[PDB]
Amino acid sequence: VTTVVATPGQGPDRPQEVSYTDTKVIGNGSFGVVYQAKLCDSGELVAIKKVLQDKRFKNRELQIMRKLDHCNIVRLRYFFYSSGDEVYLNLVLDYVPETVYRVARHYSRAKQTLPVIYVKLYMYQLFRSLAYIHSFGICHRDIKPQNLLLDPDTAVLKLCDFGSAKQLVRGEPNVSYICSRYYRAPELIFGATDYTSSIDVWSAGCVLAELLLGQPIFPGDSGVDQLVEIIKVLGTPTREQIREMNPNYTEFKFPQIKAHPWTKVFRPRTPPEAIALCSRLLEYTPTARLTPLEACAHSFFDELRDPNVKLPNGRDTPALFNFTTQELSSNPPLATILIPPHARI
Amino acid sequence: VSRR
Ligand SMILES: Cc1c[nH]c(-c2cnc(NCCNc3ccc(C#N)cn3)nc2-c2ccc(Cl)cc2Cl)n1
Repeated sequence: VTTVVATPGQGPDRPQEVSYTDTKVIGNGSFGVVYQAKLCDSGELVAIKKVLQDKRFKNRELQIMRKLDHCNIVRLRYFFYSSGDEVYLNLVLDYVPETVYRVARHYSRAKQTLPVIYVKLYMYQLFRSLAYIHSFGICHRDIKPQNLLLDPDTAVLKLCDFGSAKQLVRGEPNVSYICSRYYRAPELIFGATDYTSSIDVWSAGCVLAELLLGQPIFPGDSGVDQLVEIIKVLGTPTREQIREMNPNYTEFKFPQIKAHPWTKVFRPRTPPEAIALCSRLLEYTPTARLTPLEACAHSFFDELRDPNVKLPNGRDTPALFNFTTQELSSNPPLATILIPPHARI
Repeated sequence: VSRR
């Protein structure tokens, strides 16, 4: 049961003994393997992610987790190399009981859709997590509901799995084949190598539509079929839209397909402010897509800024307004909307 | 991802 190691942690340079037990496997995947454990000193639950190797690719997940401190991002407590094939790296992370994907599935299996209030809360904290990494120029590049940790009582969301994460710098190129296929932005389908962090915003728009539809909006069988799925809703891209996604890409004609009206994409009950926000996220043109802070300020979230807002269980909402100056870097003037009067000072 |  009990296991002991020495690791530095986030804050200092102070390797120290930490002991954990009751270890259980959570899952296997592209991220490696994640275990649950109890830290012996505090009794707190933790998640432990194990991954590697140099392979020919430039991983970055450490050096990104050490830089981040956000209530909507899972925190890195500790890390420690170990045996287990080759050496092994372990990241010790905050444990969170659920994922948005699992909770969205629980509603779908009951032929229920996730309540809008949870759609607003979950989507708002994701964009807030996105605004924070994007202020550092960092792009998550794998925004999918499986990577959205969630505490069901508090409705707190925590972005996780930064194993695809990269700090984008103009003029450096980046692989096009990145991001789970269903959430992959069209620029990536077109082979663009100069893409911005706007791809995460496209992915967040896929998550939003999925939370409204109860199933993924663009389930492609291939990268090429992913573009067909998008076209069936967005309709055929038109130059310059193709040009804005990939300036060097050229000949695409493709039968012209009329866009499906956005009101017909979603069930009739869907509130227009959710449909309208989605239209401003699922744009072909990356520059047309909203910034995360611009999404937070969207009217779809106005209910979260009301003074008389409570979770359906009656608990207070998680903190939504404790913005840092860094978090507001993209547009500090937006704070007047983002911070409602009752939350000021 | 990117190689190298
Ligand atoms: C096969 C498979 C794929 N995904 C899962 C899965 C299922 N259930 C849960 N529940 C959340 C448990 N709490 C957690 C989980 C992770 C972290 C962190 N970092 C913190 N807290 N989490 C995952 C999960 C989600 C993200 C990753 Cl990177 C890995 C896993 Cl195993 N199983």
